Amino acid sequence: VSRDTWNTKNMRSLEPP
Amino acid sequence: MSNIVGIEYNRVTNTTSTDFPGFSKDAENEWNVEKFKKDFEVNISSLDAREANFDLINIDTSIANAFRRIMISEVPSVAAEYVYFFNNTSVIQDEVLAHRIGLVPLKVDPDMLTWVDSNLPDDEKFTDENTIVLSLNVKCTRNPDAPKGSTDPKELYNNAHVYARDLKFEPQGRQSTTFADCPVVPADPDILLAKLRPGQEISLKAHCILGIGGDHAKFSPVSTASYRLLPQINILQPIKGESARRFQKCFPPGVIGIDEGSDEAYVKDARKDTVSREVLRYEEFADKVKLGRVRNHFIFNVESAGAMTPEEIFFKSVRILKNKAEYLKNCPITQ
Amino acid sequence: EIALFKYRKARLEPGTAIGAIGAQSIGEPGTQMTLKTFHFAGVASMNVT
Amino acid sequence: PDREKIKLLTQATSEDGTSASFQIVEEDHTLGNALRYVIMKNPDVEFCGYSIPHPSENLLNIRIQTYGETTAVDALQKGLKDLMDLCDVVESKFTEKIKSM
Amino acid sequence: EVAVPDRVAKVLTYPEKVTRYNRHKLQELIVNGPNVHPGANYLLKRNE
Amino acid sequence: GGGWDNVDQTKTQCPNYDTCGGESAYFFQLQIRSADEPMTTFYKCVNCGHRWKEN
Amino acid sequence: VKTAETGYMSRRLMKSLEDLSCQYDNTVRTSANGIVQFTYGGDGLDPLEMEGNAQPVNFNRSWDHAYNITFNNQDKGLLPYAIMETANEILGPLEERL
Amino acid sequence: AGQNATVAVMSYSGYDIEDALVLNKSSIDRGFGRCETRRKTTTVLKRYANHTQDIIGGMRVDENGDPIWQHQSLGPDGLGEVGMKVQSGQIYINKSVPTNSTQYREAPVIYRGPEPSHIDQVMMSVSDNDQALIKVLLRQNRRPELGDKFSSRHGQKGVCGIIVKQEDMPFNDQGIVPDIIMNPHGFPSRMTVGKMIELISGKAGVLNGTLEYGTCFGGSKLEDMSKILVDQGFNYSGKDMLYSGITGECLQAYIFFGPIYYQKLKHMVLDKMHARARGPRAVLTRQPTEGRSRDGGLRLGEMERDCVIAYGASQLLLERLMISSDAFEVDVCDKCGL
Amino acid sequence: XXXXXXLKYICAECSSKLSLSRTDAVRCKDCGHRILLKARTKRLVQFEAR
Amino acid sequence: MIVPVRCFSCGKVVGDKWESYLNLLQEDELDEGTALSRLGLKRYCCRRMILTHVDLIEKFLRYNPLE
Amino acid sequence: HYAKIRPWRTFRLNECVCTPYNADFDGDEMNLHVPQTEEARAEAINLMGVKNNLLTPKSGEPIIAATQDFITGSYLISHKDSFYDRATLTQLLSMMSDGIEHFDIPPPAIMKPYYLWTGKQVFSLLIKPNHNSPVVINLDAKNKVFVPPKSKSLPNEMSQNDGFVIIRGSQILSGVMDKSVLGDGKKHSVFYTILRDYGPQEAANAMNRMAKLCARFLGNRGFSIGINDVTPADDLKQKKEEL
Ligand SMILES: [Mg+2]
Ligand SMILES: [Mg+2]
Ligand SMILES: [Zn+2]
Ligand SMILES: [Zn+2]
Ligand SMILES: [Zn+2]
Ligand SMILES: [Zn+2]
Repeated sequence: VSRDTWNTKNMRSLEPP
Repeated sequence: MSNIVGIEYNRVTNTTSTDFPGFSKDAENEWNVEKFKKDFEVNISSLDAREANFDLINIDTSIANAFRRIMISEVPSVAAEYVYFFNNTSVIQDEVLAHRIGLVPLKVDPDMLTWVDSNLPDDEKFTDENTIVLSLNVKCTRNPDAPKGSTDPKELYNNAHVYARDLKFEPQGRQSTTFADCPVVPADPDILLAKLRPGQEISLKAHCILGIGGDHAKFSPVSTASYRLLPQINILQPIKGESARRFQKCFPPGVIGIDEGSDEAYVKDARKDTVSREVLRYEEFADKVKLGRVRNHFIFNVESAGAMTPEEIFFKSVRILKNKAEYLKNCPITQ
Repeated sequence: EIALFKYRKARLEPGTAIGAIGAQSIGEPGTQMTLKTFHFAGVASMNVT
Repeated sequence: PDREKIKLLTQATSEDGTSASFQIVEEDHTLGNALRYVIMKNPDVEFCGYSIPHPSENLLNIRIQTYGETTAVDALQKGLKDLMDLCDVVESKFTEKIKSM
Repeated sequence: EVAVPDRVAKVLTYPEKVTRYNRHKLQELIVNGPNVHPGANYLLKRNE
Repeated sequence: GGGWDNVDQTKTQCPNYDTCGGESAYFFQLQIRSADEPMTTFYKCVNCGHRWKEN
Repeated sequence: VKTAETGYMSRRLMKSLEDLSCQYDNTVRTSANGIVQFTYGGDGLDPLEMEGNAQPVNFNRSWDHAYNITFNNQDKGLLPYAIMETANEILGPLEERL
Repeated sequence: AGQNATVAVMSYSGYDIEDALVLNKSSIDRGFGRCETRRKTTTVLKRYANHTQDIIGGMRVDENGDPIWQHQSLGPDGLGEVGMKVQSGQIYINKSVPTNSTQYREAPVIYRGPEPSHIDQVMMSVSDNDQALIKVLLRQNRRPELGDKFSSRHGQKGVCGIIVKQEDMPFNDQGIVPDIIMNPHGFPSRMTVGKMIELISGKAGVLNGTLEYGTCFGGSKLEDMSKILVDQGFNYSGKDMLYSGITGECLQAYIFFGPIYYQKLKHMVLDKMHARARGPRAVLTRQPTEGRSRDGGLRLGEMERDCVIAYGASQLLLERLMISSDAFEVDVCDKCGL
Repeated sequence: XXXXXXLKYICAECSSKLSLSRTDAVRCKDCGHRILLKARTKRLVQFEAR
Repeated sequence: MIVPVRCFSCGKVVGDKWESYLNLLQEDELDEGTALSRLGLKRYCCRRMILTHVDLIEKFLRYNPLE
Repeated sequence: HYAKIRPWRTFRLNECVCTPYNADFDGDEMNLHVPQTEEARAEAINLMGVKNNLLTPKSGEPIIAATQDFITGSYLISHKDSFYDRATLTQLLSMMSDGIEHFDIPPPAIMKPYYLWTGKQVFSLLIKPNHNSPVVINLDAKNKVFVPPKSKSLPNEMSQNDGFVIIRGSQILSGVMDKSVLGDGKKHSVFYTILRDYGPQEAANAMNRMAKLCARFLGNRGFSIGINDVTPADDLKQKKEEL
């Protein structure tokens, strides 16, 4: 916990289909 | 009033914002950052692999509810969408079994998959960037042992219980490399998918794709994302003696304490308080206690279904709200 | 002006199926009334239907 | 260039702006309420409110009426940008708290 | 108003005669056909 | 005569309150509606003798 | 019992009163052109259009509506007789028409 | 026969007026109110006095080897394959009847369903009179949809007026979201106090881990259930402070919130939706047929005719009672009216 | 890369695997049971996981 | 029939708790309420999911036709 | 009716028009006929149209009007304890319309310490949303629960409860929005007066406005019934026992 994953992982799933 | 939601015996009062210019002659509380920036606070009470408890202090109800709604129904997650039954001779129907598999949450990281394009023919729609393939091959046989007659069906039959852990990840194409360090498993391996008897067999594979909780619940990534306004208990006049013990028994065990010496009751932890307003039915604390809720203090409790960490779920919800605002701002307005 | 306009508008229009309208206006109430005569408890009057 | 996302409703629009209805597709109470709150925090806005005309349609009509200072379109743009800035503030605070713990 | 299911609207029809005022609309409905709702199930030619 | 004192009044204002100031009504309740529907109540104003069913 | 008796009185009275319609000379006649009422209700008024208590006009509501619609604090109120002069100027053409 | 729905008794969305119920989408997604119907079709291959009998041979293919669409799920034996889906128009029993009951005329059993079914059982047997007997079981999963009927053990029935997303539902401090919302207006006139007591007793029972009793003239006392509710942090009367799911703010009234046993009734709108434009007619009267199975029309009876007359709509009378029911172009002699 | 897709009878009581030859009987061969059920189809059946 | 995977109201996974609940009731017997609380079923919706489940699949499996 | 094509399998209708049909959404099935000729279609929509038949022909009283939840929501909005800030008021008006109607916001009833509008102002805006609307309504009505004023000589709007409705120029000056002023059978009804003074279209516009407003308002406000609503008080136990 207490570790950022949004910074290091590019959010592909958040793109509009 | 004045930012405090009123908890009365028969009604709730002061439930709206009242923090805009035009509420009063003092046209204050007009929007600006560097006021919201200095006012707003985040207090993370606890963080786990699946549950997060954090406070959003000095934020509006509409924004907090937007985050909650996006977490529930707009953060994408991976769930089985199509189940292909090669063989199912169990007592559970194929549609029921497919629904159960879809409800099984998969410990596969989103943003490692691409949204399926619906405008493609079924033979070119599913790619290795779009889909996870899960196989399931279970057959029941009589156990070649001699235990006590008619015992439980665990040492009596082989593979009598089908669990979510029996769903096998089948990498396709480049998934053999990208998923090598993180093989796809169900977040809850011990989900009882099916029970079946000797001679019965389930053989299937399931295609798991990104999806939205608003579309189907199986895609929702939170077993519950919710908040609650921070309770506020105001002891207007001192309560002492046996009356203090009676007053203390009207709240959850650790909510308000009894001072030693001064002997007066005092509010020890209002965060532990569920607002049952049990004090408001006794007529001896009617003028001695005021129950409230801080309207702009939100105690968020985010519990993940298993696919992503709750902090990531919340951050994605904030990102989604920002991105829809940004996309709408960039869109040209059509006549 | 308002009163005269309302009185003029209140006149029955030619072509109206006034007989059918009256039949339904008298019979539709006849569906919500009991066949049996139900009286207030304590009237003790002659049992006129 | 999305020409179908947001539409000015010309029938529900005043002369020289200051009053307009915008139809936004594929949006619901989530964006509607937050946008309405942010817009209502604009001193020039005298009327903000949204409605989902029917549950069977992924659609949202948001109404803005201002005074003479700005137009409804400008009020909507300012509200959207302020919503983004709010989301940035929340993201920064949450990220710093997550890192610290 | 009454809300009508699209399924029963695809079978319940109105016999709209083609005039100079609605020919384009009825052409679009014929192109749509009987399987998408803003469409048509039957055509009766003038001379048939 | 009449034994209306031996009937169950109630606290209701009849529709003809613009003619008489009646706040009472002898009543009886019958379920002339279906089992899925609730019960129907009948009234009779004591100030004018005007009857009406409030359903 | 009510369900069983629904559609009986209405049907019977319908068979009786099917063909009674208002004529263009304000008479209610059978389909055989025989007069049942020389005027409907002895009034000629549609029960659907009666704002009052079986009367066409609600005088009090109409008066209040006229007062509010024509209200003007910068207007001169008539004398009691001038009100009646206006009333008898409007009514009396119609009264002596009959 | 039922399920313990989480119920919030409150006015909501305006789609719950008049017994109508508000059902939670994503409770339906998770299997709430999910049912299925199984239907059997029975055909006998009867022998005849000419030593002939019906047969179930068939399953003709196209040149590419694949069966024709009518025979997509039919199997080599001519009887539909277990597990295969049958859409409307497909054959699952390909019965051929002799033409001199040598030559066989097709009399196959064709699936006529608005929604597809799945063949889940095909039974081949004989009766006591030495005659072939084929029974096919068709199953069909059913999602609770708009218009499906529910009831709650207290005569409070109603159809689903609206299906709403979970995030649109009101929620409590723990995030509990009702599966069903029922109108408070159904209570005051029906006086089903037993339903409120059931809600409180069920809430106390779920929080206490014990199934409660609502036995006639007895059951679990209301005060003990209130004691359980208070001891677990809930209001004694089962009214919780909820937040609006669409605004997020506290609801100004406390909402009756708890579990109620809800039964899904056999009246689903999928079996009631009927619509006829034109089709089968009874030859005797040349009027549309009488049943939803035969695609019959709706009867405009004497009462509806009287209503239309009372409206004064002569042309509508003509259109409904002649033009759209039975319009015959007869030849009449002017001399003798024959 | 992409990704593509993915006459036995049963005795009602003894659960034996029957294969009915052309016009033989409708009876089980091991026991005399007269009720036979078709085995599940061997081909693929696809379902929505909803 | 068989325990639902998820709570109808919450969406919390309860299909992995049926067997542990049964073993909590049988081995080292607990009350039903404390057995539910020991499994993390805190909310009353998730509680009723397990408390009211009728395991009909075991009865159905007694009529297994593929013995 | 005018057809509106929708995705589900039911005949949906506005609950305001359930009373003439006597329908109660509990498995009720209704028959829909499509007239096939132009003359029959015009006759249907001009003689049997819902807007042309808001009054029963047996008495002339309105029969298409507010049903239960619409009445309760109207009463709760117009309740004398209802005060709304500008944001809540504008959201209420947007829900009342479809977010496509211009509203002239009147001065608030309370100007110090806060700009607060009453629910009666909300319903005044329901009747007459802006100056371009011609619906100017004047009305005196008694609510079904009307306790008289404290004194015999005192006028009717001085009732101890909000039992007398005064509307002057489409402005609700007193009295709650009730069944007797928004429901059936009353010729002092708001919708009856709008009909008789300005047309079926105006009356239907007001009714649709109210229906949308209530459908969106009751759920967000919260209205519930519980066992505590039917639990007698402790003193009633002793009083009833001895009586
Ligand atoms: Mg009923
Ligand atoms: Mg009914
Ligand atoms: Zn009276
Ligand atoms: Zn002749
Ligand atoms: Zn056998
Ligand atoms: Zn739950």
